[PDB]
Amino acid sequence: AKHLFTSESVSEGHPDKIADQISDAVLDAILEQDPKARVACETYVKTGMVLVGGEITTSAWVDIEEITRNTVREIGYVHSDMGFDANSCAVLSAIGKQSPDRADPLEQGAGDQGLMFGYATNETDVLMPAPITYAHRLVQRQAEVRKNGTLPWLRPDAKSQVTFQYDDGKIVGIDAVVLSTQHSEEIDQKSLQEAVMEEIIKPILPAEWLTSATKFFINPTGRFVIGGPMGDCGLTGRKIIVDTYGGMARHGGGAFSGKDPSKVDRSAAYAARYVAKNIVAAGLADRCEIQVSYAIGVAEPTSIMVETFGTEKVPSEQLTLLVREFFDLRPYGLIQMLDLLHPIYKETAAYGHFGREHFPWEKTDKAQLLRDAAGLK
Amino acid sequence: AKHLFTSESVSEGHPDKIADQISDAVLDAILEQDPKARVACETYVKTGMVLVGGEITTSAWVDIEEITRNTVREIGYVHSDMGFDANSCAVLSAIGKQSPDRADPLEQGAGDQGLMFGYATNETDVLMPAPITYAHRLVQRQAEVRKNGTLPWLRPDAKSQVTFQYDDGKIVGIDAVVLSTQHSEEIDQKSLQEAVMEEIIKPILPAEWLTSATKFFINPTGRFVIGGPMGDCGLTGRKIIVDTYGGMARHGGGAFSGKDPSKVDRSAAYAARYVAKNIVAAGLADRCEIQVSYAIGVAEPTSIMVETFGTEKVPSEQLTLLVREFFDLRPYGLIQMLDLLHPIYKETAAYGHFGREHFPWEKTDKAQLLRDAAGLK
Ligand SMILES: Nc1ncnc2c1ncn2[C@@H]1O[C@H](COP(=O)(O)OP(=O)(O)O)[C@@H](O)[C@H]1O
Ligand SMILES: Nc1ncnc2c1ncn2[C@@H]1O[C@H](COP(=O)(O)OP(=O)(O)O)[C@@H](O)[C@H]1O
Ligand SMILES: [K+]
Ligand SMILES: [K+]
Ligand SMILES: [K+]
Ligand SMILES: [Mg+2]
Ligand SMILES: [Mg+2]
Ligand SMILES: [Mg+2]
Ligand SMILES: [Mg+2]
Repeated sequence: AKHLFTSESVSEGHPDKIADQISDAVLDAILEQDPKARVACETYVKTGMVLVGGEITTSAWVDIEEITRNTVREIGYVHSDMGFDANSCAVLSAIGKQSPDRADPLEQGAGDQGLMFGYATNETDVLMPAPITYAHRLVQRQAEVRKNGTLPWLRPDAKSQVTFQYDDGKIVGIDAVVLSTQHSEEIDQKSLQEAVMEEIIKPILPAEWLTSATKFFINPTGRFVIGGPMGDCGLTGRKIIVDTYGGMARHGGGAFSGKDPSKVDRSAAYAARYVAKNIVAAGLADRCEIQVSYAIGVAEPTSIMVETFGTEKVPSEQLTLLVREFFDLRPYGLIQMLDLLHPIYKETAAYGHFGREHFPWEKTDKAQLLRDAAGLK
Repeated sequence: AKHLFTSESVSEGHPDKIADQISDAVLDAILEQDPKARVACETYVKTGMVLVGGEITTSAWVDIEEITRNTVREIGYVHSDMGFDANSCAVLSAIGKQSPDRADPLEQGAGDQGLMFGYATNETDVLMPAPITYAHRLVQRQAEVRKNGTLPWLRPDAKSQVTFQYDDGKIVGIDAVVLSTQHSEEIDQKSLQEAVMEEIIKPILPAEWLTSATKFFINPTGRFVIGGPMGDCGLTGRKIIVDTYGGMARHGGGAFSGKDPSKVDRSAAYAARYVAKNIVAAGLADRCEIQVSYAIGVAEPTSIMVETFGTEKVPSEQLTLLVREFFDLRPYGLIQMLDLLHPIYKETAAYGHFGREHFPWEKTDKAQLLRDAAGLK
């Protein structure tokens, strides 16, 4: 049935994502010195200031003010005219530090309750949904041409959104595409939209998908000149959907950034992506969404649910059998299954946690073994 | 097919929700003096402090420090031993104020891009999903018996989670229920769990749903004595799922609290709940989820999608016909359709935005007219 679906993405330097990137940059910094560190680092940004606020239990010593300024500088906010300068903004920390003091470590219970969901679909190369994939790819391309000299009047803040017409389950094409970019006072609006259309949109959206009818809204109100934290406000854990799957699949509440791996909110979600992506790569289903939940102090998950939406190649009884076998979903088990105690997290914080094959949760190593046990074919 | 699903909720006084309630309390206060005010008030709480941070364009004058302290006092954090005192904590504001300066007001375009989803299901009295409904009802009952003298050793912070076994689409019963409550040093753990079980859980969970097998985890690690902001950290827009539908249905990124009605993130989502709830009350479907999206500076929605999951009583072509007719979904139209410019928002910020019939988006006034035009029956 023809039906349209939308997903947005934002760039590095959109204020919410700045806050994510700072949080995960502090996480990485601590993890580099102490991979067993427990962190929950929440960050807030507003026109003058970055507040980095936290509970951290670690041996490590790390410089919050330095880490912050460097993250704001790579994003590019380095002069008042943009909205925000990494070298003169205020950095404020309010992190509580604690230093450290079951027979099988794997049987350690979950710290905090909750629900996590994970998804895969055979509709892109990366086994991710088409909308959120291209949506991210628009903003990423913007950052690229910004940062490579090509289109250097572009400034950091940018939002993208793409709407896709599907008829059933086939992506038929792109109905509308919207893109808004901060830019210097230097460039005119009409020349801006020539360049966005040539350099950003045309190299990313598949041409077969683009029609005579495709409604493109480039800088629709726009003269987007100041942006980033200037006059807006970013907090970690607000681009929760963008981070995930653009609203194709579901979500339990939870944020990833600034949480070390002991946090099921993060690591359970990462593991869920991995179990689903492996299922689809083995051809056990076309589209798979999984809910796993935990209760505080219990180590086995309180629930698993697989929704293969009528797209199975083996009945869900057998499917849920293999899920709960090939994958250790005890909190410390999934930390092991995916080898998470490593500074790999700042890269996660812009452009989507999933869909980028070089992440431990994006590997399809278990594809065949799943294929086998699920009645080989 | 038997399959389990989970949803969590938290109380007023869980730190994220404190921050929500403060944001919406400032919204209400401004709206009482100036209903056309534009606000985006983001709040952060950590052990000593509340940072209320914002952009506000209004004539009104309102006292942030007073509003804050009063909200923290009704929640109950009024002494250091709890974790946090409303009368001695630090309140810090960083709100930018601006005072004010198409032929049809209704045709005014959307301010910001985005996607919103809304849901209804005939599975509860309130046309909301069973899990998130009971989950909320657990925490609400906790707050009630806390606040009515009955169980007065209870302190503010509490989390609940209920997992439901469904066989297909029938809620069969409650597999597990978990509940964790802050409490005074005064009460013992075992007597605590007698009382939680008698007074909170037993009057809320339907007994027919409770089995010999129902795994109840009351205070599982627990001696939860300090809580609220003490040693944790709350930010508005983190209980995004709880707010909604406990992960039964989808979400675009977006937070509600501290956003005045011009924000589609909020009002479009509210309107979507209303269009779906009306569809289901008219018996046009059993379960209905709707995605509506907007692009900045356009007034008609860029997409509408209805997923009636094989539960229609009329084909989705006709359904999407009636949706886009009976409901004005232009930003100013939905503000009108639901009469939103009123201080009604602090009540929204704990216990769920939906499912509570006395909200303008919970009315089923359009039920019959939808029934009619969708081929009367
Ligand atoms: N001292 C600490 N060190 C590291 N992480 C912590 C510490 N205190 C809090 N956290 C954890 O980090 C997580 C981030 O908070 P959050 O997910 O917001 O809780 P909730 O999901 O209930 O809102 C918490 O679940 C909490 O267990
Ligand atoms: N001065 C202002 N007055 C009121 N609301 C504002 C003002 N500045 C920002 N806001 C609005 O409040 C909304 C809340 O921010 P947010 O939803 O986080 O943007 P995004 O969805 O891109 O993250 C913004 O979409 C923005 O349009
Ligand atoms: K969020
Ligand atoms: K965090
Ligand atoms: K807000
Ligand atoms: Mg935001
Ligand atoms: Mg969480
Ligand atoms: Mg939180
Ligand atoms: Mg938004």
